[PDB]
Amino acid sequence: DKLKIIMEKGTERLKRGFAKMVKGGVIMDVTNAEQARIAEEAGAVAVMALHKVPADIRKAGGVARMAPVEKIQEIMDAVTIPVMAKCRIGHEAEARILEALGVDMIDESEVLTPADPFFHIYKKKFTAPFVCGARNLGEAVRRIWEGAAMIRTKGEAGTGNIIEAVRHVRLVNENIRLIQRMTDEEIYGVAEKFAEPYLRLAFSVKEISGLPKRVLENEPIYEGFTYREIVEDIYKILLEIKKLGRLPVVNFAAGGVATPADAALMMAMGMDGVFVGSGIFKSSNPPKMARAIVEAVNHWDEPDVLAEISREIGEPMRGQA
Amino acid sequence: DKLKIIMEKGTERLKRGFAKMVKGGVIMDVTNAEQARIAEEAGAVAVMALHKVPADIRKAGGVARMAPVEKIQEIMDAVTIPVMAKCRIGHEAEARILEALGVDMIDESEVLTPADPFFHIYKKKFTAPFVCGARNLGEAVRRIWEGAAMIRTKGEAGTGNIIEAVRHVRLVNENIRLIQRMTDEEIYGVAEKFAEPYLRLAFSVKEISGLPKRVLENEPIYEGFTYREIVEDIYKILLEIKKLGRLPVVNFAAGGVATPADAALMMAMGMDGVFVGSGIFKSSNPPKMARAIVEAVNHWDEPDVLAEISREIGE
Amino acid sequence: DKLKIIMEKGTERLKRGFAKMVKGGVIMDVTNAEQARIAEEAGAVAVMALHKVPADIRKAGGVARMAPVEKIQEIMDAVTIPVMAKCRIGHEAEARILEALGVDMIDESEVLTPADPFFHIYKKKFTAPFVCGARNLGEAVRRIWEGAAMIRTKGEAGTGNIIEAVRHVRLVNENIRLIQRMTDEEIYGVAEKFAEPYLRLAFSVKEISGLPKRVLENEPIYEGFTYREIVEDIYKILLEIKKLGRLPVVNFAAGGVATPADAALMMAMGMDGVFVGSGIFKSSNPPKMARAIVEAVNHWDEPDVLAEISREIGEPMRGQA
Amino acid sequence: DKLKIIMEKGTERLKRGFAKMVKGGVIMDVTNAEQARIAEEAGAVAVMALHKVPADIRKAGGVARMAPVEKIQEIMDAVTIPVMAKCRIGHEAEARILEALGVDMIDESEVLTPADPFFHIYKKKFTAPFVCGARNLGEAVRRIWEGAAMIRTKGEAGTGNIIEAVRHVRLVNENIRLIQRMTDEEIYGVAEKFAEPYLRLAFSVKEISGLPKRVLENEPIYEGFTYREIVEDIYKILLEIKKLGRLPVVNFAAGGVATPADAALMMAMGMDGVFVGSGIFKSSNPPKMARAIVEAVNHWDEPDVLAEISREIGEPMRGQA
Amino acid sequence: DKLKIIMEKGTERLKRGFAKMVKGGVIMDVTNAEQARIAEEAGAVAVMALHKVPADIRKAGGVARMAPVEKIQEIMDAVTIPVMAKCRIGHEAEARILEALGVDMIDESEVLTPADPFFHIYKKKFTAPFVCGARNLGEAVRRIWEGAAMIRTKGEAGTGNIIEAVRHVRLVNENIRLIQRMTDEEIYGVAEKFAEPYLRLAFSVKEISGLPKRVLENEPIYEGFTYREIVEDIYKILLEIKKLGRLPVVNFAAGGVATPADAALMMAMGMDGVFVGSGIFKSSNPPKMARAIVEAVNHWDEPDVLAEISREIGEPMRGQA
Amino acid sequence: DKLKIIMEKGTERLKRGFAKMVKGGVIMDVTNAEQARIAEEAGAVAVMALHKVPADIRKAGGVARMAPVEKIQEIMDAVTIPVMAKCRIGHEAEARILEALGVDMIDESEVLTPADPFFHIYKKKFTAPFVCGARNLGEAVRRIWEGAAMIRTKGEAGTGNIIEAVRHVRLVNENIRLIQRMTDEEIYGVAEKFAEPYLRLAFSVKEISGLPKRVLENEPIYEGFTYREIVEDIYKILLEIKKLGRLPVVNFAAGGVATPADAALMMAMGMDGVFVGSGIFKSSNPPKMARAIVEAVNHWDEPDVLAEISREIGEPMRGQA
Repeated sequence: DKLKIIMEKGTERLKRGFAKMVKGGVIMDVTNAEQARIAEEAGAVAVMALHKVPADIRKAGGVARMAPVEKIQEIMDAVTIPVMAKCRIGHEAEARILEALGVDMIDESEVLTPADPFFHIYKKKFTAPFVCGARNLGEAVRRIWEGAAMIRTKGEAGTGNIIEAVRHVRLVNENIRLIQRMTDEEIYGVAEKFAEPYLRLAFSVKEISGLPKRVLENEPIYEGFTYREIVEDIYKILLEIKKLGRLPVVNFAAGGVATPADAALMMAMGMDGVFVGSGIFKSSNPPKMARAIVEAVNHWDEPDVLAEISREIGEPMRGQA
Repeated sequence: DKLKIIMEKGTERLKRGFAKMVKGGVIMDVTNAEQARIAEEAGAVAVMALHKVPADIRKAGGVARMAPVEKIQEIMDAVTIPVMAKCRIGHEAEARILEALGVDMIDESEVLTPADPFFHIYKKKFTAPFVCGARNLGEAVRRIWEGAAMIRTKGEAGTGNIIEAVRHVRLVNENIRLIQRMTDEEIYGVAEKFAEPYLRLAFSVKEISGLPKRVLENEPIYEGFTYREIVEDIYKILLEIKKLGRLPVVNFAAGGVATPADAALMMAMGMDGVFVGSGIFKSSNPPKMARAIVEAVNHWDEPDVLAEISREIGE
Repeated sequence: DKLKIIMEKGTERLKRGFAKMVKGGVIMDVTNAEQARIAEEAGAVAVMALHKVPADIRKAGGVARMAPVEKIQEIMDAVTIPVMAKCRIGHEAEARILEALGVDMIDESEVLTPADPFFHIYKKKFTAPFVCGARNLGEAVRRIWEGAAMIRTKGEAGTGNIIEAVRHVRLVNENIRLIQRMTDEEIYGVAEKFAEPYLRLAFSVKEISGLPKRVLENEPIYEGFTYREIVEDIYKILLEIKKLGRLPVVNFAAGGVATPADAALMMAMGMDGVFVGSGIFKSSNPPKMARAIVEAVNHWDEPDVLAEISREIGEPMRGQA
Repeated sequence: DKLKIIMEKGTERLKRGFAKMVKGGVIMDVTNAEQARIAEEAGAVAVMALHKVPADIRKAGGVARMAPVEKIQEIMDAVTIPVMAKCRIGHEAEARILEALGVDMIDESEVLTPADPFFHIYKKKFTAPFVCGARNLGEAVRRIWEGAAMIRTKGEAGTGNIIEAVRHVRLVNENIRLIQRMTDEEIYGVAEKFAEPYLRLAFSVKEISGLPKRVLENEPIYEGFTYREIVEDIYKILLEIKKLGRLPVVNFAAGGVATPADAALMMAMGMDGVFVGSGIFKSSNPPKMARAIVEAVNHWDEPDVLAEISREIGEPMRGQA
Repeated sequence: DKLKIIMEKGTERLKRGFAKMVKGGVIMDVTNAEQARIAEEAGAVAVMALHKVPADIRKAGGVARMAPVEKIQEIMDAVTIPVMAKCRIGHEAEARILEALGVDMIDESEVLTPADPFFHIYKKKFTAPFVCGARNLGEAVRRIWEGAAMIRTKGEAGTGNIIEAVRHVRLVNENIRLIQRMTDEEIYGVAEKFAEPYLRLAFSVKEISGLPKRVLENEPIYEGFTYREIVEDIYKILLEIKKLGRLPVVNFAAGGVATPADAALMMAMGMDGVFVGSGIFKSSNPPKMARAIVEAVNHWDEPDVLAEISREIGEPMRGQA
Repeated sequence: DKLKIIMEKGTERLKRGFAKMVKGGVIMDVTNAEQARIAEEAGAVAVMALHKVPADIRKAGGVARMAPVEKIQEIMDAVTIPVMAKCRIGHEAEARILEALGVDMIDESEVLTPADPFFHIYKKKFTAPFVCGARNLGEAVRRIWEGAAMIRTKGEAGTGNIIEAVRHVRLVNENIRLIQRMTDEEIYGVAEKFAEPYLRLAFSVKEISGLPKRVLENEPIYEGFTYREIVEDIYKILLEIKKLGRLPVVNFAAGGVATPADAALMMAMGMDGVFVGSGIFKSSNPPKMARAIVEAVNHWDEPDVLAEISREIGEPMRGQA
């Protein structure tokens, strides 16, 4: 047909466009409307609604799910900047609920307890735009194909340690520079590999059925798509990245960003922005810490200014090695 | 002979028919007459009777058996809706007891402590209908062949984690779509695969006897059936499945269904209904939360409603 | 020889004969006279005398021996029904002390700390009848050849988990059906297999002496017999088993029976009778719980009766899963 | 020298002559003058002097040595029956001290902490006779060759469990019947196997020196004896055991004897007598346990007496593993 | 153009120059202003600034970051000797701040939680001089190609154990002695080796991309250079070393220096000076222990003085095993 | 050329002669003056100055270094017999302080925390005499070549277990006998082996450099010596050992001497004397136990006397097994 192409396109651009306006900023994690207020007052271009911090209980033996709906409502009310909420990997009901509730963006989040061990949410079917984590280029591209409108690093949550975030950024960038040194048929090789994870359910079922674990040409693997059809779509996304030299979506740093210096570092690595959660609340005057983070991002190239922002800002959390 | 077939078909259908009546509802685990009352008031379509929670017994590393008879009877005497009860895998006698006690459906359950390491109950012999667990299409078909009237997922009991139920639904569902893309010959092979588990006893014995672990053509392996005979029957079941594009019996989610959200998710994956556990009765307001689950199962296709259902304060 | 073949044929018919005298009922484990009294009031066709619970000594990290003669006395001087006692495996002196002490039958039991790493008591040289455990046909045939008058399943002692009992019955029963389907050439092979455990001591010695671990034609191995001579006898015990489709001796179920449903189950699997142990101690109501077991064995094919019998009882031993 | 062989042989006969004096009775471990008298009054043939019970030293992380001289002396001055004492394996100075103190026999004991990783004491040099433990014929023979006047099972010290003693008796006996079905040529091979452990120090030093671990035909390996020379002596001892059908020296069970039935059992296995240690003074009523065991050894082939002997003797030791 | 080229190849020579100032002296880790003084008065040629000890932070599993700008400031305000601060490996931003804050030298220290898992800071782009730790020659040459002005041993911090410093020193020196023995072609191959670590990211990314891990002649690996480009630069540095028989920059000992004797030992091994951190900390009489270590370095080839130097010094600082 | 090596043979022999002085004696580890005084009173021919009895700093997970100079001076002034002191292995600085301090002997000791991971102190350059431990002939001969004046067995420190001392005495002894049975050429091959450990640092550096681990005939490996030069010197000491029938230096026993009999054992093995430390002071009654060890070394061959000496001597340290 001639539509559904200029329609699906227009719908994709719309979503990606939303994410654009949070560029150059800091998205802060808040647990109560009190916090949501400090955050807006500090310069957060957005907030991330939480009840308990997913990083401990579950990670003191629990299951971390969607935040309670009323607790989210309360946060959307208290502030005028956009508000986000997390859902569990693959949990379509949670996501829809978060979307009927009218959140601005949904985080399909590895920090919550995953709910489908095979498949992420097919985000292209939603109206709310999604942000998703990636540890490397393959992850970023899979999430994007699925419909992700924004990408952040997975990093290392709850630890306040920047290392993992840096690894992910580098893994993604080096994989882009590699794609650019590549021929079109080489790039299609990468697309095949990047599409292997979608096979996981088909292969398990083959083994349960006593058949050999190999790809079959016409067999739907995910949401009606054949393996080849996924490769092809990923390929196109890979050429688009070859041309742009970065992800075709807004791309943030997340996980372990604990100080103005940490924040400046990701910007220096070419990130569009920064998520921070634990880092801030804690310390003896966090409103200043929150503000520091905000300022480090605006002035990430000016050392003399970062040194000023840093002067007396509180006490950054005890992390985890 | 030919009247035998007609019988097997009619009894099957009578049993499967009972399960259809709970289709589309929430079955709740209860530990007393008070709780079974809360459930019936909330809209549960049936309740599962227990005394102590098996998940609890086995975290403390106990043996988990069928609940005490007098206790099952207290729950039956509290409610008008169907009452279910659990027995240990292979525990023929626990199951004959529950049937004679007059429970509506028996759950041959893997959270109780298995009683048979080789074989499940031959459900076909019972007049009471059974529900069994399945982790994959292979288990489900084995249970159906043994005479299960109803299948649920095994999931992960007592965690609140939905992940393991989702895995099993995805494992069964994909396996069915696979079946539908197959020739009748190729399916016979899957059948050959799904009957393999019935050989564990014969093979153990052959090892104990210094013999090699091989199938024999006329060696009766289970309840009089030889391996080839079970493969034949299973094959027929696989063929019925190909036509239907789903299991031929009511099929429910169970194991970790802890939120209206979770309940909706399973219904969106084609499950006929949801089992929920004692979890509901810990927490501020057990009725209401029970009503939230029941309503989630009634409105799983409309997020606006689920969102209001979720929004309950608790006070 | 002439009068020789008749001697033990008639000697064994005579011992096995005693067993036939309890087939069809329950045998309870009693640690005193007040419990042996309670037990007879429930119908127990016999009792097993205990000082302490082997299971409990074992869980304690200790050595479990035959009971104090005085404790055995206080039991045989409390009831009219037959009395049995456990001896450690291989402990010929413990068994003599029990035979001399009068007791009706000795249980050579693996719940007690084993006293011989290689051989069991050659029971044929005794006057008292013996019951031995078996976990599969090979074990039962071996015990019977040694002269056991009665065979029981080993099950899993002290757990209250009937599953091990079930396993041992199915292993024995299926092994018998396999036998019924074999040619004599073939059963001889099973015989060869079944006699191998007797070679353990000879093989350990060959190893200590710098020699190859192999069988020789005239090496007496146990109580006089060669490997070959054991093969032939066991082989004959096999053929006998083929003709009956069961064991040539009474065959009970022990280990794990914690409820009347459990007892019912074992009868329905073709067990001559049932052993139960101290599950009745902490019952919490022992006189009651003990009657239930007895009725259940009596009306095992009657689900409506089993339902009533199960009506009420204490909390019947938590078990170990 | 012909004459030197006759000192060897004649001195040796005299030593064995002392061991024959304790044949048929019970030797008790004692820790003080009070237990010494209890042991003697109960009917011991000898006592064995130790400080702490070792292995109690070894339950603790401890080093177990020869008992203090004042203690051994307190015991010799408390009884008329022979007093024995332990030294650490290879501890030649300890054994000389014991000899100088007046003990009638020295037990080079595995239950103390060994003081030599390669060699035992060359006991022929001594005037006091030694007793040594053995786990198998290989060991018994080696200890005999080195000059043991007496051999006991090693069993399993301070557990109360008889199984390890029963293991070692059966290993030694079965190995003896093995010799007897063998040719002098075959037996020679077993002697070579039985002398390999004297090579332990030589091979280690080879490896440290960079040379292959091989035997050299005139290399002196222990007390001036060469490997070959030792194989010869061991080989003659084996021929001797072939003819005798037992060890050429007095042979006692030891390790885990905890009850009169244990004692009866060992005698029924053709042992000469019994050491008993923990079994008596770790029980609740030591004086009574002690006489019962003594009477058990004397009437081991009379079950009716063993039964009366076993009536009311107190609670045995726990014990272990 | 040619002026920037010029003044740039000369700022390297310049930074190395700076390090010469601290030669023959002691550098001390300080945590507050008080301590800074004690250490200038004691004779430190320089102090190292922390708020807390990284060791303590990591023995307790937290995240060791840059010190607070306050604490660094106060310290800089308390002394006239050159002041140093540590930053996390790879933390471009933490360094730029320190430089932009006035610090005389930056330590890219492995005792702070690393920030980049692939690459160290490109120190040549910096104005401030950097010190870096080395375990062996390849590591030293790598930190030198990246622009380090001075090198120290990594040793082992927070342990008071000098043996790791000594190993690193020996590994370096022996490697240099080995360079001095090679033809230029062999030194090239070493250089090929010394550059491999730069391929970590490229290799990780190729694996994620599904491609064989191989080197590609024209692909930039680090800060624009290809592998081949790095190999050549590292080869030139080995060549300058083959001629100096030494490292082309100042070279100190660090980690595990705890007593005058240790300080002296490091000077005896050819080092330019010592870092000390924990040593002085918590020492009975801080000033005394401080001067003692300094005097030790000044008079390290004069044992008679060392002796009187240690005479009644308040210490000895316990450290892990 | 060889007008230069005679000053050497001169100072070396002068050194060895000093150890000749403490022969036939007991050296006792002491930790203060009172203890030192006891040691001299009991008849020690020397004390070893210690600040923390063997393995205590080990047992507290610490770093064990040279003792405080002020505590060594205390001891030197409290006795008249030679005072020895310990230094860390390879810690030249610690040694030069000890020499400069006037101590009579330096024990480069494996019970202190080693300071060099590759090399021991090159003792020839010292004027003060050194004692070194050894586990086997190889280790002895290395320590000797490096200039040890006396050797001690290492055994195991602070365990009270004599067994490790015996292992070492016997490994050296047997190795010496094997030498004496060897053709001069064979001996050369042993000297090649004993030289290998000096390749350790070289091979390390090669592996880091990408080079194959090989020996190159001209490379200075340790203190200017090539590998082959080392092999040559050790060959020479071997041949001396072939003539002497023992070590060219005084050779003591150490590690695990806890009782008078232990001490007598080591003398009966050929040892010259005994280091004791823990044995005496980790003992209920030191001074009496002190006199007993001494008396025991003076009468190691008189059993009647060892017995009296052993009377009422107190309880020895418990030990570790």
